[PDB]
Amino acid sequence: CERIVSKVSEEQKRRPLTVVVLGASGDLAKKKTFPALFQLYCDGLLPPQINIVGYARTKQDDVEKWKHETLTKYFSRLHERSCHVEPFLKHVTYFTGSYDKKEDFQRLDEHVSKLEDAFDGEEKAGDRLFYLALPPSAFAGACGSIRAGAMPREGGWIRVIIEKPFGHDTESSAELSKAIEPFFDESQIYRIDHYLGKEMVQNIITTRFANRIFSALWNSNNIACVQITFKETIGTEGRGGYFDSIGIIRDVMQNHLTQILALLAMEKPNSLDAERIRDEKVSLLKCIAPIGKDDCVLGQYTASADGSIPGYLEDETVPKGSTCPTFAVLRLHINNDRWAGVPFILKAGKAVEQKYVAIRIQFKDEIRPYGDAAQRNELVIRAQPSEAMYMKITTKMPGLNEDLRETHQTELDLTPDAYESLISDALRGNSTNFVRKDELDVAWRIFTPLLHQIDKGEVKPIPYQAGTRGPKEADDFILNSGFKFQ
Amino acid sequence: CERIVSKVSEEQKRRPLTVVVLGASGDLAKKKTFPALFQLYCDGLLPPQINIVGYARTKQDDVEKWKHETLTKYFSRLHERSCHVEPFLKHVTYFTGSYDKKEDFQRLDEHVSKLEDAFDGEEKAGDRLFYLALPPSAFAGACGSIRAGAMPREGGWIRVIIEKPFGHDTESSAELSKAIEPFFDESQIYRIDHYLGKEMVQNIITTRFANRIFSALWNSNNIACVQITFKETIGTEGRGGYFDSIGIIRDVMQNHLTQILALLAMEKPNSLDAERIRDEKVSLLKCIAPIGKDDCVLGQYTASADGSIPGYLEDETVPKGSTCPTFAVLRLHINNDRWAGVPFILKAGKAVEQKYVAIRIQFKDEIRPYGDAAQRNELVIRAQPSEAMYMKITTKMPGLNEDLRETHQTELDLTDAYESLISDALRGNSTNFVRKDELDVAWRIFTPLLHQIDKGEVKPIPYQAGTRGPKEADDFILNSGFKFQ
Ligand SMILES: [Cl-]
Ligand SMILES: [Cl-]
Repeated sequence: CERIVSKVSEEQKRRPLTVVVLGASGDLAKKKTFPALFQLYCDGLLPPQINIVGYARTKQDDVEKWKHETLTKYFSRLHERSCHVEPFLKHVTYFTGSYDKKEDFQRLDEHVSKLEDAFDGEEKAGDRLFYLALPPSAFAGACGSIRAGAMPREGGWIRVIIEKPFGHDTESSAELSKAIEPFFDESQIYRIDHYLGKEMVQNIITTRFANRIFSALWNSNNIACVQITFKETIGTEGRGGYFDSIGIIRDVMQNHLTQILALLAMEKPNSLDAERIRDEKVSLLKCIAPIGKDDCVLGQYTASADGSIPGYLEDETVPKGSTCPTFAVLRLHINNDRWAGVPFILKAGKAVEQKYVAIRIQFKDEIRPYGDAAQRNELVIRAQPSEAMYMKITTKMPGLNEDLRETHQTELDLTPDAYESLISDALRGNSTNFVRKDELDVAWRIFTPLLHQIDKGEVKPIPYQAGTRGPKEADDFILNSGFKFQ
Repeated sequence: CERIVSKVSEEQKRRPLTVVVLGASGDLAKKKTFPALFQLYCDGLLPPQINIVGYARTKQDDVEKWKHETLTKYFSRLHERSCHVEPFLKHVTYFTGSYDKKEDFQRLDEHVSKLEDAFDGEEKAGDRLFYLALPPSAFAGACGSIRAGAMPREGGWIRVIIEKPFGHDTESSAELSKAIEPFFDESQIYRIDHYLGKEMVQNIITTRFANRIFSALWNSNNIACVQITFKETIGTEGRGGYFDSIGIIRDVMQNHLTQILALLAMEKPNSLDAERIRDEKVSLLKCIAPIGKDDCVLGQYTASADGSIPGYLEDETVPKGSTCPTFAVLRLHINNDRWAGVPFILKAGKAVEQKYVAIRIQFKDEIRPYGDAAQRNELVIRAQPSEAMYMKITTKMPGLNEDLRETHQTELDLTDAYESLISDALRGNSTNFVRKDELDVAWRIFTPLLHQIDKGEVKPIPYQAGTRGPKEADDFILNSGFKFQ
């Protein structure tokens, strides 16, 4: 088994802690939220007497059976952590109610207050964290109800975790933020982009700013172009109607890839304080002009030739004549002194040749003295499927060589669920890996004018068979932007 | 068992080629030269009808026995390339004579002319390569005789390969070059520093100048200090009398490490032409002031106490009261815009804790925002025992951390010399050979200190065999600007 070596600091063990997972009956709560909380318990990252309340509309008389038949169904690491399932379920309580009625949360307040009073310690106020595993339409309703009937006692803080999507353009995203402003401020709101919980994404800051080697190289004097890529082999898999209202740009590019870009391209914060980091992300995103339709190439997958994967338009739930892109390559211009003139390419596509998420930074040629005998250096950071970071460089050919122009390309290779990382950050009050309100609005303004043009029909996707790389025009667009594919 | 594909060009197949190894009875000829020639034969880098003449004073009536007990003894890869040992020895001829008598070389010319006339081809003017595997006292005598009695016909080149040592200070080295100037010029002289034949040493130029990543970083704005290290576990091994007149500085630092230093620190050549590269080596070395006695720490190894490796002075061939250093750490100042203020440390030592040749480049701290949570990056290029190149960097601690300040140090790892040098000499490529001015500038860096050591103005510090060396050496390194990792 494993003895739980509590890694929680002593300051976090003094007051009651309550985690209320609204929508505990939902898919996300039981597939991602509770498994992350269970993993946090095993890692010793939960205070000794935390309270976890599962809030839901559906009532279950199986108070102790629902905890043991639906919750652990989607658990993991059961060949090494089975010893602690029951002690973790000891902390889990169930509470039924609506997500938008004020009195339902006054009942929760007294129910949680019952749990807060049972804590071992003088302080009974308790910290309260709300995880809104709810549809976006319920966010405003839940936030108002929590503020009106479930605020913590005098003392302990309150934090609300909300997840994507935050609207589908600038206006819709701003209206959701407008509705939440009366109830909580930015210091209490924790917006989740789960890519910010990934190990490789979090390592961008340390790679760039803890090392002189990367610090001195990370500008337009040495970098020729930057590409950030999201690739999936699967298609819509029958849920094309759900995807058709989103598209590949909203799904992964406006949020996931843009978050990576901000960490890749931002200036150095003076300290590692959370808000200094987020200031630099916002400051970077403000240097980016809105993407025009001349900086984009869209695609829509057809059949997989081998029939294995059907066409996107061959799905009945997809309205016919749909202009929804399943593929997109976008060119961004970062107007500041570090990145002026450097092409940034965001590439995302479903039903392509491989499953792949990576960053590719191309450095400029060292023109002399090697010329054609050298190639551009590259820094590659891969997140999926297997984490990796390596440098591609030019080295002398091993063995007896007749002249120094005999070279070859070589590599210098480097030798936890996102929600676990994000939830622990929220518990400790670290907002570094959460989307601030102004960051959200600036990010939306970059992509929204293009998204409106796509919906109006001003851009038509290019058909490509599932399993190929995508439209040929996409690769020609990348080469014409300044990339040298090798 | 394998066959032989001749990678030799058609241009190298037009004329006879003869390689005359003077001192074929010497240690170097049979331990390094002839094994390298055999490897060149197996790799197909020798022309089909080459002639190899073993010149020596010792007479051997059984020429075919000399080939099989003293020549092939130090051959290698004999479990897979033995298929061609006998066919290779067919190309080998033996010739006895002195190294300094003119008529002894007129006989060689007619003997070699006999081999040139037996060539398959209209052209009988042969190219001739002379390898002077001889003591330094014979260099001037041999070179004069070769010019006077063994020049090629007027259709084929001549090249002379000379070995270490080239003098023992600035004055002596310049007279040796002065004595050889009448007989041959620089395009015909190939001075061997065998470290220039190593793959990692040859890769320095390509690493630095083919890659934007290293090109943009390789200056004083980003580099805090540079160290070049030579370490050996063994001592003099009974041959201390021969070493006592050399010292560790003359043995490996003045030549091997300084060659590494020149390639590490030189400016970018305009082209990859041999002489442009050598121009930059000379141009760099002229920026280095002579090492003062304040920039050095010397050592002399004592008994290991481990029941082996006896002390240096416990050797009968070593004169008593010897001040000869078996250990040295030197600090060099490179006065130019790329390296001003950057400490360069040359470290060499016999009978130390490990066998090791490497380059360590320490970059400056990235002070903010990580501060103490980050360490200075390092670029390491290792030649011995195992070739390696890796970058030491600071990365976030894997797994759920409390803050970004939870970091750890990780690495980005990259995934015979006489053979290379002889092949270069055969093709006329002087890139990896020491030019005349390069030799003199290098001596001027070390000579004032060497005289002070010989005069007794510097005394080595005893250290146990198997340890790291004198403690003052490591404190000298810390005071120079190095942060131990
Ligand atoms: Cl690659
Ligand atoms: Cl190391």
